[PDB]
Amino acid sequence: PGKATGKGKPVNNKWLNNAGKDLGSPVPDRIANKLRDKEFKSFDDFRKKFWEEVSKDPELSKQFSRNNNDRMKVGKAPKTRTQDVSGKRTSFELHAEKVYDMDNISVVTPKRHIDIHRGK
Amino acid sequence: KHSISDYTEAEFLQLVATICDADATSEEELDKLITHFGEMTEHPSGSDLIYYPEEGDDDSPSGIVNTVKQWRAANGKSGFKQ
Ligand SMILES: [Zn+2]
Repeated sequence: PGKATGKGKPVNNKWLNNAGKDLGSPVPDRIANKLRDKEFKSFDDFRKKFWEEVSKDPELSKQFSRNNNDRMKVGKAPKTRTQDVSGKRTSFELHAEKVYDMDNISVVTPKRHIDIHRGK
Repeated sequence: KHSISDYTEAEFLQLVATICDADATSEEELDKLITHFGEMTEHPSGSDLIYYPEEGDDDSPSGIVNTVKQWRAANGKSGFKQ
């Protein structure tokens, strides 16, 4: 029964441009605001609700295409570009740096999620 | 489902609109679909045509179909059945 805590961070209008490097892109503060009034059932329930809220924020929703907002409305992560694709991993990933502290969660591309857990 | 030319436009459309509906398909499905659609289209863009459509490019199902069909033609590859 899962709860989320954390502040997140203020973000720009190219939220996921950094998702390729380091630990990625942060949970945005306004999203965090909403997620902390919720209850979850798994990190999976957390993930789906995370995408949901993204779809609804004026200032984030604007950065995704229609077909992407369409996924995120039912809790699926946005598809990456094809060039950031790896294997059968085609959408953006949450990475946990360790009940859900959103100040240690972030958003990465697949190939960066890869490198992160193989120590590069 | 062997080439774009095994397909009627109407047939391809239904396929595209399906890809484009997110509660239509489990994620492993969509995956198969999306991979088919790049094979069918031989478009260099692939599924950026679906999710990173360029500025002012009609991204409805028909809008995609259309684009495929206009590119495919100025390249002159094969088109749809009938
Ligand atoms: Zn991870």
